[PDB]
Amino acid sequence: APGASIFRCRQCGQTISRRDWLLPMGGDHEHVVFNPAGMIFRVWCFSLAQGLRLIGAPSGEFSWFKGYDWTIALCGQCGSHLGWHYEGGSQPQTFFGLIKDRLAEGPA
Ligand SMILES: O=C1CC[C@]2(CC(c3ccccc3[N+](=O)[O-])=NO2)C(=O)N1
Ligand SMILES: [Zn+2]
Repeated sequence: APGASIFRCRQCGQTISRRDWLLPMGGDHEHVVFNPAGMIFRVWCFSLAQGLRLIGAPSGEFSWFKGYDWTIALCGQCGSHLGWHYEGGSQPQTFFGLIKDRLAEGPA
């Protein structure tokens, strides 16, 4: 009866990811970054996610991860901005960077 195994959208409950899918990119699953507007994000990297809607085509502009292009990842249910999908890189080619405090963790 694990209580901390699934991540859901904090706004609506959409199933998004799993603790088992956390990915230590450069040795840590947690990365703290700012966008050009100075907004701080505490980002968890996941090998896999579901329930998102990836918006538009990838961009390398101001990418926080060397060699990856990003696409905005909304909650596919409620449209909450949950993070980014990264692609175009190497080992791995793709991953998800999700904003920790926009998810809720709970039982399967
Ligand atoms: O890895 C990333 C993804 C999020 C982003 C990219 C970004 C941005 C940069 C240029 C144009 C538009 C956007 N946007 O997210 O809408 N703002 O924050 C950033 O700085 N780095
Ligand atoms: Zn949602």
